[PDB]
Amino acid sequence: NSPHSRAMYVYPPNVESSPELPKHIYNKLDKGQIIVVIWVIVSPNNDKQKYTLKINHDCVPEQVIAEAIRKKTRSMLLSSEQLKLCVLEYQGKYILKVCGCDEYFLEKYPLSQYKYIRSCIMLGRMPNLMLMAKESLYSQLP
Ligand SMILES: *[C@H](CS(C)(=O)=O)[C@@H](C)NC(=O)C1(F)CCN(S(=O)(=O)c2ccc(Br)cc2-c2ccccc2Cl)CC1
Repeated sequence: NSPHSRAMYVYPPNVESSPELPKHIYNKLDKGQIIVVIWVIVSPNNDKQKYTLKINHDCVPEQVIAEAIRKKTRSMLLSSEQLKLCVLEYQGKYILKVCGCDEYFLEKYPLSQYKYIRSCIMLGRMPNLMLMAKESLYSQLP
């Protein structure tokens, strides 16, 4: 069984039944966009890095990663194309986990469809996601 299938079995997304947001919830956002907080502990140093993005609620976990790249990288003054290219090279190496929990964003559903994210919006809290390598997760697998 592929590491993908094992992940998918073990860490199934906890989601709402449909991707449609009720207005009462959509209207808590700024123009449909959610403010989220991406944590990373990377490389050899394992320093606590932290980016705060503002993204459409309906983005897919990987598009969230993409904005994570854009944010970290903005001081490189890269061109659109130099950037998008790199984003295409990198996006797929990593996934999102809820900080401290064992809840993963392993599914191309919209972010606000995930129950964690929807709960945050309701409670008016910022989601705290954690960015990590696919290899990292495949290694942790029972
Ligand atoms: C393209 C690379 S380049 C030098 O122009 O060819 C630019 C747009 N991207 C990056 O520099 C980047 F995508 C490389 C990968 N990460 S990372 O900081 O090296 C990183 C390594 C390991 C983990 Br686990 C997580 C991350 C990471 C940290 C912070 C934000 C996003 C990520 Cl994926 C980011 C930058």
